[PDB]
Amino acid sequence: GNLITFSP
Amino acid sequence: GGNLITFSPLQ
Amino acid sequence: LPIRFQEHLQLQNLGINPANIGFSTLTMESDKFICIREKVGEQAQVVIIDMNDPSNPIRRPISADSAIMNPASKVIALKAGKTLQIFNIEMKSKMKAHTMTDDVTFWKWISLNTVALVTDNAVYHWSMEGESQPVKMFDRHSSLAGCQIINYRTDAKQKWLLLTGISAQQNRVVGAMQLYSVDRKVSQPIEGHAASFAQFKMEGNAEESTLFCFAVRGQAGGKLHIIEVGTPPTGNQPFPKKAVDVFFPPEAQNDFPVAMQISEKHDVVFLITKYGYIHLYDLETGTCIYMNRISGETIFVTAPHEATAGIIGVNRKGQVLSVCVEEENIIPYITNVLQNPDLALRMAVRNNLAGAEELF
Ligand SMILES: [Cl-]
Ligand code: NA
Repeated sequence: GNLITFSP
Repeated sequence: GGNLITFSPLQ
Repeated sequence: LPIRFQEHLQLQNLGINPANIGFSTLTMESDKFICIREKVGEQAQVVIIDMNDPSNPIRRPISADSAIMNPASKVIALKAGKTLQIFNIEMKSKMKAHTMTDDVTFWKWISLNTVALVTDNAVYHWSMEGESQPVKMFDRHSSLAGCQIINYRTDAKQKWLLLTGISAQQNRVVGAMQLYSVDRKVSQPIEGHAASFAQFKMEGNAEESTLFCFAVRGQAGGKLHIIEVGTPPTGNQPFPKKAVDVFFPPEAQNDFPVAMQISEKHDVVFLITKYGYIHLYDLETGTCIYMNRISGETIFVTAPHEATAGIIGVNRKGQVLSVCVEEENIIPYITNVLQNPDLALRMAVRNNLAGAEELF
């Protein structure tokens, strides 16, 4: 999604 | 009614 | 200890059948009440435990598949498939009723006036205000299809909505979350087990940041994320995103996070795992403060512990237990046990506690 980025 | 709970009478 | 641990109640002492002490039959929407559904024949009852008067529970006959007390008032929400009813227990009166088009698979109070409804396809908010009916908030993401729904929660402003489900895959429990932005009208699927929102004011910011905190175990380790959601208020520094390990000992191979609550007073994350470990994390830095097994049995339901700004929960054995920061001990523990004077000083200034000054 476009909402948050984080370490998979 | 068709109530999902019943209560004791008030007296 | 940096925590105070308190057993409040053993529900079996009140004559509660331990078979009904589990996720589907016992609810604790706030620290004020516990409701337990018990069914022997076709004669279902609800046991209503007033946590300020635990020796005198109310037992009433029911025909509901689910019972959740309002967080603030002795007002019970009962459902049977599509049928929702709300009763004021003290007035013995039905105050609201609504029939949904679809089976409500999960529901929870998200405030003192709003119930969240989850169907197979959508999430609704149902306000108790006047002739308000359920309003659809979003469509469910295909990534949660076939999940058991275990949680729904929001930020303070109800602008950020989070639906959580789990499923069994390869003998592990995989968490699936849907984060929905109300303003952007967009969803993001996330592999996550337990989560909470929090309001956090950073040093030098005029306004609070809205934080999203989630914990997950993947195939090869656990992680905790603390992320600012939405555009930071004008003139606010953004919250630098935090990502930290969630430790599972080698002996806890099937363990995973099952509960999170965040202290508004102490800015600490409480994480509880299935095997019954509690973890304390600093909301600001994500630093792991404390870890310990507090329960041999799964704590399957939790709520804010209002009086201590802590976490209160029920385990499958019927133990009602609470954890909060021990304000007398936390700064000495971080200094002397963690050897982290930096974290000690930062946390001492945040809550105006003594003992963070480096003596030499
Ligand atoms: Cl009412
Ligand atoms: Na869970």
